[PDB]
Amino acid sequence: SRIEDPQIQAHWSNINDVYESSVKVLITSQGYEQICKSIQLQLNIGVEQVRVVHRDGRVIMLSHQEQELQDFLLSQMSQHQVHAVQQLAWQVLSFSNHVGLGPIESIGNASAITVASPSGDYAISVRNGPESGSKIMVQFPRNQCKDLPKSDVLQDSKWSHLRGPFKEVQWNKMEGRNFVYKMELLMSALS
Amino acid sequence: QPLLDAVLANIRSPVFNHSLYRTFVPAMMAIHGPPIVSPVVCSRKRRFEEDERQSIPNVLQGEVARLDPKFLVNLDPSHCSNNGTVHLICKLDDKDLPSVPPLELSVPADYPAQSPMWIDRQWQYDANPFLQSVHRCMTSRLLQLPDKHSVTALLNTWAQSIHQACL
Amino acid sequence: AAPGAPRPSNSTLVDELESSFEACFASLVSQDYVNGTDQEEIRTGVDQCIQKFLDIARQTECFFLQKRLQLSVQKPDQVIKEDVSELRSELQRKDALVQKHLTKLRHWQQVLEDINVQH
Amino acid sequence: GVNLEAFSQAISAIQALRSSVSRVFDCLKDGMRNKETLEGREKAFIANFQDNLHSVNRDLNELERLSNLVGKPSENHPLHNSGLLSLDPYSQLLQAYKWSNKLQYHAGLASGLLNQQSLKRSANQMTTLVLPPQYVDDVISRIDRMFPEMSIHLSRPNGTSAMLLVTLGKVLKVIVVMRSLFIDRTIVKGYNESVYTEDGKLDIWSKSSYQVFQKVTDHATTALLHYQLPQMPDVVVRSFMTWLRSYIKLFQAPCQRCGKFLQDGLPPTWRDFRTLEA
Amino acid sequence: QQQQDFDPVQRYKMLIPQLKESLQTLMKVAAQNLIQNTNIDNGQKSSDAPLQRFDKCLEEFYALCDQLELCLRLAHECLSQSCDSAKHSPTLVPSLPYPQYLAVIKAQITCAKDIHTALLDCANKVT
Amino acid sequence: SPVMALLLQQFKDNIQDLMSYTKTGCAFNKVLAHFVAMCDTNMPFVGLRLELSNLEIPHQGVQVEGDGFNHAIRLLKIPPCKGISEETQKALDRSLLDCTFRLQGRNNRTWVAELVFANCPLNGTSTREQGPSRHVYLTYENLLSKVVEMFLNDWSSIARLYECVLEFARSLPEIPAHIFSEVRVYNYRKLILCYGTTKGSSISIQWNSIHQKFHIALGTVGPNSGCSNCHNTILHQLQEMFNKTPNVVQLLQVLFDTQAPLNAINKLPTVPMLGLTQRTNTAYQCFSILPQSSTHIRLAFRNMYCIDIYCRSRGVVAIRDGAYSLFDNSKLVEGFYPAPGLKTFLNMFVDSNQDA
Amino acid sequence: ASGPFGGPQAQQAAREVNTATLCRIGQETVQDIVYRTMEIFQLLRNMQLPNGVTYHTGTYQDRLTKLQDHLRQLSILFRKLRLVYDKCNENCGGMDPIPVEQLIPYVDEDGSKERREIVEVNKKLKQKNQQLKQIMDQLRNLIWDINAMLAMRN
Repeated sequence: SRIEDPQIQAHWSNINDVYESSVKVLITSQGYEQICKSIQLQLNIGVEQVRVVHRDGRVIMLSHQEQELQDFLLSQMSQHQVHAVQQLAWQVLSFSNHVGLGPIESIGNASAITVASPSGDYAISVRNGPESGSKIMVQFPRNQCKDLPKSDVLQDSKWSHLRGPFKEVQWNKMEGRNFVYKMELLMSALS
Repeated sequence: QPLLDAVLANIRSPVFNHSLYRTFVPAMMAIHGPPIVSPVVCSRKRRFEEDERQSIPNVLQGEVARLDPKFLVNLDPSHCSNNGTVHLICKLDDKDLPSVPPLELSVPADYPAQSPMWIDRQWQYDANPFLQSVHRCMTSRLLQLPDKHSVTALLNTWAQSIHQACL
Repeated sequence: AAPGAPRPSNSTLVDELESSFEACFASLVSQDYVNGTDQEEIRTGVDQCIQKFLDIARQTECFFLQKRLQLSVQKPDQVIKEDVSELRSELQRKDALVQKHLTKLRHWQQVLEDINVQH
Repeated sequence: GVNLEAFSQAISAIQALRSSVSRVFDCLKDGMRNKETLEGREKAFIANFQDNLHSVNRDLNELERLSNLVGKPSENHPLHNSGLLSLDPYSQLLQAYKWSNKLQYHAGLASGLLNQQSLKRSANQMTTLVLPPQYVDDVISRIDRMFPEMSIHLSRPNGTSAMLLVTLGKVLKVIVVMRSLFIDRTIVKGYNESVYTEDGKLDIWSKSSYQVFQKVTDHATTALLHYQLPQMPDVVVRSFMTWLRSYIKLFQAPCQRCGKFLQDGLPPTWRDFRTLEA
Repeated sequence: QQQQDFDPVQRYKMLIPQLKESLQTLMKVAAQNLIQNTNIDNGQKSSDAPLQRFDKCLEEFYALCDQLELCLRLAHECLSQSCDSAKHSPTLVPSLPYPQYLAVIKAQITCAKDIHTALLDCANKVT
Repeated sequence: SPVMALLLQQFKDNIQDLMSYTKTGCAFNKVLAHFVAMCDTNMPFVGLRLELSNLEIPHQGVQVEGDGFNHAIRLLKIPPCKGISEETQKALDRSLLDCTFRLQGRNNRTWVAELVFANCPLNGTSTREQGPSRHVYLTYENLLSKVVEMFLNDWSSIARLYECVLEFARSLPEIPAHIFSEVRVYNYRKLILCYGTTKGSSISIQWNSIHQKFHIALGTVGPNSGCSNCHNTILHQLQEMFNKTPNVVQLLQVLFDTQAPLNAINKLPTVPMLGLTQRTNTAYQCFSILPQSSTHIRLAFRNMYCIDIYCRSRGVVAIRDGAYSLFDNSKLVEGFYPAPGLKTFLNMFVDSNQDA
Repeated sequence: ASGPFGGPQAQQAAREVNTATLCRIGQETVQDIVYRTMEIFQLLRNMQLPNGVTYHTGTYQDRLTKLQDHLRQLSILFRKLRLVYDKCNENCGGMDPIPVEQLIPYVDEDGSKERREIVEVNKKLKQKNQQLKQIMDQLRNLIWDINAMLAMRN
């Protein structure tokens, strides 16, 4: 499910009862340890399906080979990692909602995650999901090349403060070894 | 409780209020004798210059300039150049069919203004059935707007109607 | 000055760290008598010094990351060699751990080869 | 007791008792500059007068004060003064007595602001996070039992891993079977439903309850999986114990009525309230 | 030499009414002087009543406020000292001999001085 | 209270199926979540409208650039403050720049507001110096989604601080000499420290809605400063002084004047009792620092003979007896014994030799 | 020049090449410096009273000494902070300005307008991971070994 995408660590129990047992599994984003914001714990069931709790007791039942919720957890972990690295290096608010606006109809079994972070005089935005535009990244400055100066040239004191144009980032072919290197583009604020 | 001082102090309401000095400033000078109260450089300058000289109160332009690049706002011949300064011409540039720009003539910043008046309504709208339906949905949604706000509500509702045109 | 546009300053990003680190210990490190009465006063200063310290730290971080990005887009061979050496070290560590586990299992089986007492 | 610190506030109180009257006469130092709107300015005077009532409040402040006096007056502080002239060049120590306190107080802020960490990485800079000695478990057990009115026991009949049980005011005992250092894979029950003393033959698992404590067990599992700090396992188990302590009452029911469900509890924010709402 | 039993509580309590009555008296004499001068400027020869000059009374009010403030500060110093002594010193007041207590105090002072010297050397090496 | 208003299936019911075909690319569940998702972020915001439907400009439902993926709620023409508005309002409007609201926290119950301003006079350096105002953040978290109250409180706070800052625009003769030091850039609270040959005497300025007065707290920043070097011992009193007038220049001048004298007077031990009492089994300290005024301090010794030394001049100070009270020999202060020996000659012996 | 002046590095050589390694080591150094600051603060936090009830002068006398070592540690880190800082400014070879503003279009997809050793190492690491997982599988499956047999296990 994930090669360049965030990998998954495995840690099973050291004492398993006759029937029941449990397994600890965390996201463990590459090259970082301050992104441990999604460590879900599940316990196996003999007759019924496994119960699982990510953070808030979200137990759900399932079948033999239907666990695609894992991808949703990966998307949420990506969002949480964006939040954490924003807290590392100018820390935007906590408006990383798990849903919103229905951007691309969000196919992929309820996969929906989108966050954003303006550090200085810029503005970053990200969105992910199950193949419904997984790598979504947008970044745009204030003083741009093309714009509408017609109604604004009349007003004096040119405003290099607001941020009008979307100017998507197209997060492809960039030097991201594990997608957790968005901090590099974040680093492009002032030097 | 100790209000005996209150009314007798309030007695000295009329204009001849100078004796208070001889009552307090000596005793004050006993405890507080500060020559340094405001020795720093200080001078009163009421005004230097004040006028917009370019448009209405800034708030409208300041807010509309923050809109998306999908909208393209400009001005017609200035028939209300100074006081009104509001008759906007907008061009929707996105993944949708283009159309005629609206009027968008607003009132003072209190904003009880359904700004668009559709100066070119009749002939520009009798052209094709599709754009006629666009106009119908536009006015139907505008009627639904409770106390519409020319600043954002107008353009947003117009864009929503233009995006609804695809049935 | 505050309202002035020009920024008349220089020589930072190196000495700044040592300066900030040493300076805000002054509440502690000081060759002066300490009045034995104070509360809710020394707090704001150390909050400010941790604030500025993490600020300049973040500044240094961003500078280092920008330098790394520039050198990578300039000299990718260096980054390639770095990744190669890292992969070599990772493979070496994996092999060492495998050998350690193998020796442990060998010892474990060898000691209890004759776990059974008699028959 | 520690009510003496309240007197400190009283200090500030009497400080105002001075400033107040000054603020009075300063207000009388000049008359109406230009009212032009109303005559509340004079009332403004009385406004300052109103603050004088605060002084009376100071006298009221003594009602809550004066709890009780401690024996052995002077609190062993001037005993050094009883020494001969040879001992007097010793006040320095007393200074350090405050200084050390400031030290702690400084750390009290510093450690606090240490909460916002900046460790961009935590690996590739080196080990054996699992505690080797089977004695630190007993240390943690004793540290937990140092807490009052909350008894803890442990037998560990399974093997190298740790197994323990804890009881509280109710019969809602909790059985925690975890690894060498950090707590994981625990469970809770109530009223001998587990009976993990000699259940069947030993401290049985039985993975069950009558659909009441199951949510609490899941929440405790979540808390264990979330409080797993990279280091300091003692801090982790202490935080776990403090979290467990928060259910000793099960009485209040804020932000809802006490009829939403079977029960209500989810305090990771150091405060319990109506469950199924966060 | 005061010999007030060194107990600040009942002293401050019994002194509060002094502040109250002194404030009352100063307000009264201020109002008297006010009505006097307001009859002087525009009235007639009516205000014939020698009252207090309002200087001595107000200043002695400040002085008693001062004395109570210094007494309260002494009380706070005493309680704070008792608190920290209890918090960071055992109870031995005639079970350890006084020379042992003095030696312990000196050892703690030396350890604090060592800590201070270490922090100073750290600050020096930093700079 | 079950309402009986229209429902109309106000959403895309039931053309939402055609919304699925509006995508660019085993279960159709993908649609269902959307609904139970969108409400989770849609219904809160309109409620905020009902709260903002009472102050001004309830322009709701705006969407920032679409790609931001966040329901946007901006602010337009912030209402005036009940405080000083006669002339400060014009400056506030001239400085009013882009500003908006976003959700926060775990997206359930938390609000965040973002503000920026025009050219900030107090904006110095060492804070990523930029022409326009970088950022102003506000966070709130209620319990029954009243945030407008705390919002307007913070607005009035920053307004009063901006008034103070605008009044600060001047040129003091010799004080600015002590490079410039105003590096504590105004975010929403102005601090200053420019004393002791470096940063030092960090002041505090803010408005807490708890009451009307301000907050003032001396600082302890500066390597070559004392152990505390603060001004706490008088700070409280000094605060009411600034309550008299917002002239920060007055605070600066008075602090620069009183620094050296209080620095000297704090050197002596005051807190410790200096062993047992000199006379009897009673308890007595050795010194008692006394902040009874703004600049006049009457240090005591063994609860008696408290001389009164203070500073009011530009470079000089004055000492006087504390038992006369503008009364040579009429009466006393009803306290400590007066006139201990002779202090005037002891002072004049080392008061001013070169002065004539 | 910039060399191994006592830096806790794993395998890095710190030579005239691999400025990437230099920048990464400097970043790691400043991160560890901040971490050491936090750590020494945490240590000095619980600086209990030297005059212990039971312990007279035994425990703390050692601990404080250890703290000194910690101090020494952070000390040399500052030295390292300089050693890298020169090197960062020393290797000014190739496109000195390097506008990141212009670079942002370059890292974008479009605007509507040597690797042999790398691949070899990649294939080697992939085969290593394959054989590693193959070795894993056995002990992974046989890991429980008591789970089904807890009915009689003790």
